[PDB]
Amino acid sequence: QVQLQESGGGSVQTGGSLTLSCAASGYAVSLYSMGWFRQAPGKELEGVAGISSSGVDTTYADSVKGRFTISRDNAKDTMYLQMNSPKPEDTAIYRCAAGFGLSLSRYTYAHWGQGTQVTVSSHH
Amino acid sequence: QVQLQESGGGSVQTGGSLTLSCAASGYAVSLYSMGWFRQAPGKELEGVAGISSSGVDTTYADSVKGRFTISRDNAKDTMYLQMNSPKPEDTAIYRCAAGFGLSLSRYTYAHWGQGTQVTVSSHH
Amino acid sequence: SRSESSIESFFARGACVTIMTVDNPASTTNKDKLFAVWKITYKDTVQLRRKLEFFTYSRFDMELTFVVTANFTETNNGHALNQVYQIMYVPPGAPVPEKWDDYTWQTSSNPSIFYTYGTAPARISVPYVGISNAYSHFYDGFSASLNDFGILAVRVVNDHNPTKVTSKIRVYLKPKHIRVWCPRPPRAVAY
Amino acid sequence: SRSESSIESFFARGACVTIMTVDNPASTTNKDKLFAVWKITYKDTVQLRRKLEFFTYSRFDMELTFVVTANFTETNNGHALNQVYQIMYVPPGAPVPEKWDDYTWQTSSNPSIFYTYGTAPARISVPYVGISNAYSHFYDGFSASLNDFGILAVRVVNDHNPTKVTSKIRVYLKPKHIRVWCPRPPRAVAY
Amino acid sequence: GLPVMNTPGSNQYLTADNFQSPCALPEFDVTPPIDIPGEVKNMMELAEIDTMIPFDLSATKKNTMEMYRVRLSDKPHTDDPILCLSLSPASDPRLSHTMLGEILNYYTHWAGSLKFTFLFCGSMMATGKLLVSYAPPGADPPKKRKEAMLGTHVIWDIGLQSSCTMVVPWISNTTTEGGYISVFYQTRIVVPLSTPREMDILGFVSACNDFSVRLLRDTTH
Amino acid sequence: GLPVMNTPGSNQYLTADNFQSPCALPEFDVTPPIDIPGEVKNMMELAEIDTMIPFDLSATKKNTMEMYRVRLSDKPHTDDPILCLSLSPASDPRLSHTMLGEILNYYTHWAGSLKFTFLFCGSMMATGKLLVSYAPPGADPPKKRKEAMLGTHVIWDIGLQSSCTMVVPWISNTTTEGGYISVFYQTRIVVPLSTPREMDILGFVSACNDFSVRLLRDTTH
Amino acid sequence: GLPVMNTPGSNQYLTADNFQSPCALPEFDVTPPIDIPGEVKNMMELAEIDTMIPFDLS
Amino acid sequence: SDRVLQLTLGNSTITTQEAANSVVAYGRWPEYLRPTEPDVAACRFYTLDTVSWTKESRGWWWKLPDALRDMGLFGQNMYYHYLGRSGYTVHVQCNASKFHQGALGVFAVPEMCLAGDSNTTTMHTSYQNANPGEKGGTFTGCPVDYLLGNGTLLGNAFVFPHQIINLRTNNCATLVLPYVNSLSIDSMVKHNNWGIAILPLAPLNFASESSPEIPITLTIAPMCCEFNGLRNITL
Repeated sequence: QVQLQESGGGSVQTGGSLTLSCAASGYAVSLYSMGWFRQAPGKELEGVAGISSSGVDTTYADSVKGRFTISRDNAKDTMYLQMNSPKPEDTAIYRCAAGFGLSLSRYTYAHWGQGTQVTVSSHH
Repeated sequence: QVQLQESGGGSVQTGGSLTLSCAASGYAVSLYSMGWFRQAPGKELEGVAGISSSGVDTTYADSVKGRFTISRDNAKDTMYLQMNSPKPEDTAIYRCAAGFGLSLSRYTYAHWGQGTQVTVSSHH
Repeated sequence: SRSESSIESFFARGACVTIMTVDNPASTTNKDKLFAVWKITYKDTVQLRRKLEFFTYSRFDMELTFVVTANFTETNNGHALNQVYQIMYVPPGAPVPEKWDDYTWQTSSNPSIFYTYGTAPARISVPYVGISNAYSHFYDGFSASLNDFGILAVRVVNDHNPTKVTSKIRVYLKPKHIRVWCPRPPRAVAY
Repeated sequence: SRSESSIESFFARGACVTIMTVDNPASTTNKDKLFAVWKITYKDTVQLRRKLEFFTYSRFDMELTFVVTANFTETNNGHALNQVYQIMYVPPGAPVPEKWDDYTWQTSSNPSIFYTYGTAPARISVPYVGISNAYSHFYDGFSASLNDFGILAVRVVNDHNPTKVTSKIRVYLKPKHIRVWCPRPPRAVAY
Repeated sequence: GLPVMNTPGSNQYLTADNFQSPCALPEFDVTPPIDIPGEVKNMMELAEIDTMIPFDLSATKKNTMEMYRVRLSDKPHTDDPILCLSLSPASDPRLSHTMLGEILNYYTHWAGSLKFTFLFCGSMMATGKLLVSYAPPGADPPKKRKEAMLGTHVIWDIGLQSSCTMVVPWISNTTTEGGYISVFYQTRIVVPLSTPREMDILGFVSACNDFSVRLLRDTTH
Repeated sequence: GLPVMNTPGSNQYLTADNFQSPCALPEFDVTPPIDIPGEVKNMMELAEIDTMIPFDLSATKKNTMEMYRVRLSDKPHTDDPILCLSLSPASDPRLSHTMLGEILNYYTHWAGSLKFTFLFCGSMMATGKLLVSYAPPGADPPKKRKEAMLGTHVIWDIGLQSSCTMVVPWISNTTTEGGYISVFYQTRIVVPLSTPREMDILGFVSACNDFSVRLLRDTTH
Repeated sequence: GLPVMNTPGSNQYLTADNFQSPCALPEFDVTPPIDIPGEVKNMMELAEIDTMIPFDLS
Repeated sequence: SDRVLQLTLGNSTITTQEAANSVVAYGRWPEYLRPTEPDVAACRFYTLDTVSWTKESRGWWWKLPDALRDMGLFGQNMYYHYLGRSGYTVHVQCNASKFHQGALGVFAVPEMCLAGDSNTTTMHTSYQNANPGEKGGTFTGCPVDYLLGNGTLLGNAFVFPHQIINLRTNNCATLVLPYVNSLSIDSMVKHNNWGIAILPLAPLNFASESSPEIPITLTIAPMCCEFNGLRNITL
């Protein structure tokens, strides 16, 4: 089994570049495609970013394209969710395990990771 | 099994008298006939000499008759290949195990010995 | 083509239900005292339990196999003659024994089997001894107290030996000729 | 006149396939720990292997005989009561055991046989358990990983004894009712 | 006595043997059975029963009532399927938890055919056309509508019925890759007047007559 | 119980016994077979298949492609045969390595008949007559053409066909002396115009219907 | 298994017994016999043959 | 032999030798599995790379269906179907004169594996090296020639069905190989059924100076091919 372990999340000044990781504790890491789902406090975990089975496709949400980045490591399992310029809405809980798709969690790669809370805090 | 072990080979002044031996590590040494095959560097191992099943027949190649000699020891297994007056062409690799024939290696006594290199060197 | 898949082969297995321990001490040890008593249930184990639990009702001829291995507990060069173990099958509702001494231990009713160690394991069968027409793995309401197939009792038949020999009764059950009514979704997790 | 020469008598022999070793130590020795595990293959041996290898495809009912001899390793006058060895036949694709402790060791599925030392050797049979119609001694291409008839598992059933008893499981296989397709020239040398 | 000879196998207990054994209670009053409805012969019968596949196992949606509610949400015509599903009935989390799938945990080999049934959980007034697809083994998930559409697909009209059934043909186990089942917005959802723009769907997989099993294993702890 | 009496042989394992044994998997789904072509009943069938005898096992020619190429070389009418062969199918290196011969390693006794087949591996334009001979046991190798010719011999014309077959009659094993098979230049090789004066030949031995075996032994290391 | 009962004589080897025994070589090529003249059935046949009595043992 | 006839499997044109002896593998004919059946579309002669038989040559070898992977229609079904089975009519012709001398050996090895006594691990060779397409592979004096490239003394390579293209006889090889394997249908992509190898039995010798070597030809026709499950039509 590939058991995914999420890393890379927390507080950043709105407009940074946070790279978020997710180690695959299983052989078929080369499985399917990949992805990153965020869920605001009580709101749904919408499909933010996605990479391919190989680590070639680049698929983002309407908000996050242009800045957000995804890159799965072939050799070292983990996919990199680089939130170039994080914002107040990017203050959501992040999850991983999306092989076979993007868009919705109403599918993808069921066996999901736990969670990591990103808090985009810029005001001092 | 008769396993043949070849002895008697090496360097001699062109025009000597080298006796070459071949011990039969098996009972039926009295087997069949016998023989000595020489092979030049990359060239074929042509039938030089041969003695009978008893140790009576005397069969030689066109070059080697008149000088070369073969004698199988009944009592002490080994056949004696006496190259009376060795020459520059007698600078070939010698082998043994020819019971049932002479002429060609395209037959005889299949279970063949290893090899011994005779180098007829007379110039100083 | 569907065969091995059928009920008569879904349970046609010899699965352990319990592991009971006895001893033959010359010393006074009333804890693991000679006798072993265990309530005949499937409830203790895991494997066999979930299997049955796929259904709500059942009928099965209940066979049991008792392999018995022993050994000498104390690090001594002491010896012991081959032994015997009376296995008392107790049909539901009877007096349950304590002290390996009591009248019950002579039964005159309860089927019991004497076994001599170092041979082909112990074996018996109890047909559908249901107080109803079926064995309800579940029962909703108030009288939990399951069905009760009885209790198994084993002791060392031979007298007290200077060298204390500890044994084990591995009990297996093959529910031959099993029948089931109305299935439930099986138990998701563990017990 | 051609008889004994036929297939049903070319393999009608009981040839060893493997020799596995177990022990019953009171001490902590996790290396040769109680359990013995071996991948059911013909591949280990020589004699039986070349024989089959005359062909490219096969079907055979797979019987196995387990003669078990023991002894006391340490130069001591110590003793041991007769023992039992559970032989677990494991059908291809199941959880393979480690620590003689685990759930798998209770199986409720896998056929296992308990044997009491100093008697007529252990014996069972597994019919053509091929995932295909034949057992390909050779298979060209990519999925080497042969066919897998499963794995054999044996342990000492009896508990820890002050005197450590080491045993051996000599496994033999008679491929009764064997059938073969398309022959190859046999392997000239050794493996 | 009659000359007899003891052969190897004597005195050894076979866990899955078939021998006659002595009865503990001779002449016991065995209560006879009654026709309690619920008599089964095999396990496969249980597998040819529809089962709500818990598709949505997202962080929150995994292990609560939403695992079954695959929402038809207000998004664009992003051809990455409404639902994706890997046909690994025991080796796929969504299929391994099914009635069918649980039984598939009790063998090593399963073979035959399966069938997907969809219940449209939207208004009588709501309509649209969806597309159910199955690309048999080898083929990869068909990422764009077209790709799935090109092969075996079923166009399912909402505004005509709530019940969609597409049977899956030939497959086989060793518990490593199979087929895929997918749902696509053929058209999109037509909402009449002021009706909740996000309704759901319910999927039920069940085995086919031809579906059976071989080599009995387990797992318990 | 029925009076029974235990006799000697009880509790003893016979390596080559024939007893019924208890089955580990009751009711298992045995996959049925298919007609894969290549169904054999016996080993002898394999032996009645032609096999290229590796005649030439000279120092270099032993264990390379030349072991099979018995060259027809430019020499004189030296009556010591073109090829010599001892009929010791298992006790002769050239015959012990054959398909037939390998099987002869798996018994102690073999008996019946064998057959030699020769393929002339020379030009269509090339001709000549060769002589295949077999002096049955007792007789020694016939050293001069005449000696072999006097007995059972076959004159084989090259310029007429490439296929020569001479069957060997009655023989028997205990694995110490048998027969001999020989090839002789009846005539010599006729070369047309400027054609390579040294071409070859290929020999194939195969068993006869009457050939069978007895007493099963082995060898492995 | 069928109820059976072991009686005295079990496990004991009778030098002049008559029991069936397992065969070491299943399906072996038993060479069949030939009519070699000299076939006897009994020993007495040999005794109804004249024999020169060695009377004089001085 | 004269009177040679052409067979046209719709698209393909033959013009054989004539007929002069053909070989059936274990006297069996390819028949249907008792699916996608292309018939004439993928049951029509395809010609592989004609190779050069030279004095120096060790031999050649091809895998089935591997070679015919890049073959039009047959190759499509092959790539577009997960499950699949078939048969093959191997036709190896080699034309020379009455001034050439040699003997060709064409063998049909079901599951023709190559090298490595590392039974422990087979396949080892890479996926690309195990599947050399239409272009074919060659033995080396690693497919060790006299060991059938597989550790087994070639003198026995005659176990498998075969014909000997003896120059001075028939200038053709005609081998029919019905489907062999434990499975009823198979992953054509991943698994190779047959192994057509062609090694020299007698060397190539030509009179004076002529053709410094000659050419051998492999055109084979699939026999009753079928497949299961039409996957994504990837173009």
